[PDB]
Amino acid sequence: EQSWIPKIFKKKTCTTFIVTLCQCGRPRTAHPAVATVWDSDAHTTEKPTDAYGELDFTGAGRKHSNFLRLSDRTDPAAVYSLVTRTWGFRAPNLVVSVLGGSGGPVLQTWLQDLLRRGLVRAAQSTGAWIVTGGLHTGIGRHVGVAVRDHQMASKVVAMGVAPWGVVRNRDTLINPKGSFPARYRWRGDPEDGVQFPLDYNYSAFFLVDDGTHGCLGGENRFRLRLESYISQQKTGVGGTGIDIPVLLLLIDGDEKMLTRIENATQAQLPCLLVAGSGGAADCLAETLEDTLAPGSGGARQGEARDRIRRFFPKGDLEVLQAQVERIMTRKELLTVYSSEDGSEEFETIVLKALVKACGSSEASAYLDELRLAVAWNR
Amino acid sequence: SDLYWKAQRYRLIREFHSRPALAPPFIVISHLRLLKEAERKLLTWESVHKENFLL
Amino acid sequence: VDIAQSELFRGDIQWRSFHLEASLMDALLNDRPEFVRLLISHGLSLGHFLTPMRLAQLYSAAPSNSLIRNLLDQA
Ligand SMILES: [Ca+2]
Repeated sequence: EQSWIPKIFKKKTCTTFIVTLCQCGRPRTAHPAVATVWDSDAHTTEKPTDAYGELDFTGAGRKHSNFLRLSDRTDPAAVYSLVTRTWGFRAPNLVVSVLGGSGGPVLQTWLQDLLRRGLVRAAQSTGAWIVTGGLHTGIGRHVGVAVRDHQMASKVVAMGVAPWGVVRNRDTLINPKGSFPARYRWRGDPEDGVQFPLDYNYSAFFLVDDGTHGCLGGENRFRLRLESYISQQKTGVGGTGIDIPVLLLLIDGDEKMLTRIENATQAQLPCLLVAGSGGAADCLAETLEDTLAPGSGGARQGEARDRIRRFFPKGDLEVLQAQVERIMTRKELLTVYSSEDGSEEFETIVLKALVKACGSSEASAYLDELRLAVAWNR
Repeated sequence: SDLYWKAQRYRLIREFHSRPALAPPFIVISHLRLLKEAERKLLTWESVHKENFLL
Repeated sequence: VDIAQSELFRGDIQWRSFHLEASLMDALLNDRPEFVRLLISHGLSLGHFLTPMRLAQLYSAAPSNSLIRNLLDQA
């Protein structure tokens, strides 16, 4: 029943060689016979996708996890149609894209409580979507345990997008005829820092293929494209429905995320940053706290924050300061969530963020935020 | 006294729970015959309610 | 505790788990409830903190000839 999936979707291979070791991570010995500066699209070959199917995690699980490997150069419209129609996923009333690195195997207890209590309950109440990294590491793991804790204490549709190549046990997912029965060795004993296992709490998986053996940041283009398309979509029933709000939640991060938020703000997507998250995220929160601070005595405060709120590398570089300046150029879209000594309540914050992002006198544009206000009890 | 009776009600039920099914005149034959994931899920459900109560 | 939280834990000072292990013991031994709650709340890993030697030290702090102290003496 997935005949069109290999056709309407593609997969990327390394193809050419651009150095013993090339930039794609697949060495000279294991390389196509067709073998300067590597190009993700110019030095790749498109082939029909051969990793779609329904994963069934060994042991405890729902025996259903739709995982698909798709090339980076794909329209999000086809992906959304597949999710909504073929996979039977209901049109979301809200899409939350949790973003951040969250360096360290563990996070703050208050931060975890806010994630589990605030985000999951809000998503569960309105039947929202939570799009994170589809890997059992960093923020992706933290949201995974939050969903699992809430689920067993009672569902919530939380999917994950991950680059193709950084996924362990990728050999068992390959079946061109379909992988509807699929066993994953997520509890594999060997451990490595380039391949991470997939969490068992995600309902769907999108494996972004860019012709590399595995790296980071190759899914950012598809992640932003998918978010923007959903934000410009109706909640089913054709045009008779209303728009689907899309919100971005930011915890910690690095230079790569700083481009992500700037791109997302450029894409006209509401953003939400939490105070006390850590480096590269409190910098925006502190800069918001200054707000329209005078240039005299505040121009150098940016570089001061660049060195104290972020790592010394690239801190002296003003490229990140330029990214900061670009971000505040549209500071209306984004907002800060005050911790308030562990408020664990941010449905008001989301409603305030979404209502201020629209800025349209028409009542039609505010229908979606009204429903979320109705869905929650504020 | 009402609290005491309610507390001692469990003792009465436990005593009759393990008693042989037959009457004392016929109880001799009964005497002659006489001679995981779910747990973790339950605890999490309890713990969630505890934090809700505390909050 | 309000003075300590307002001044020491305003966020300006970067703390560490080992920097608070000694203070956590002192609060536990000296019966400081709000402090141990505060110290643990500031991202302190209790599981790696507690050691059998530390636990033995905690039980050694029984107040003088207390009832509990008698039971350890008998034990
Ligand atoms: Ca809207």
